[PDB]
Amino acid sequence: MNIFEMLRIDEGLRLKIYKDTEGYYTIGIGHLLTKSPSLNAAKSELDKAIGRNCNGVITKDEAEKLFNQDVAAAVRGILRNAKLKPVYDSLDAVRRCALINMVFQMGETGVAGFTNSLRMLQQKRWDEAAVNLAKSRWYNQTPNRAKRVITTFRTGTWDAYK
Ligand SMILES: [Cl-]
Ligand SMILES: [Cl-]
Ligand SMILES: [K+]
Ligand code: NA
Repeated sequence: MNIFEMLRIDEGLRLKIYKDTEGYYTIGIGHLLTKSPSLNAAKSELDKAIGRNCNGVITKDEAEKLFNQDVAAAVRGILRNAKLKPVYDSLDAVRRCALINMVFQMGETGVAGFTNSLRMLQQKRWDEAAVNLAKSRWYNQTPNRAKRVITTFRTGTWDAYK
């Protein structure tokens, strides 16, 4: 298991524009297009992202390309963030994937606001961190996914994805 396989499980793969769990137009493997309620705006974002007139439809290779870019952007985001980078650097390879997963889903700024959870993770207080992480809108809105990510943080294993 690796970050690509992990996020592929959590995000799915859909080749037509669809609405994510927040009601936002998305495509591929969790590629957020826009928060605009306009499908035309989402179609314009898609064509810009792919570099052709897609009419709301892409290929798997195109989906995978956006996914590679988006995973990299999540990791870049962490490394450039003053609150996330020290936690990331303190973690093992498996728990780093849990943090990347959270940033992929909710963005750099949003995960950086989990100040108390991040401190617990830095302190390697894994059970305490797991408890704190669940006291969140994130957990309540996407509980099965949050439970998987939280188990990854608690254990440093892939048991929730195996
Ligand atoms: Cl709560
Ligand atoms: Cl869920
Ligand atoms: K297609
Ligand atoms: Na999704």
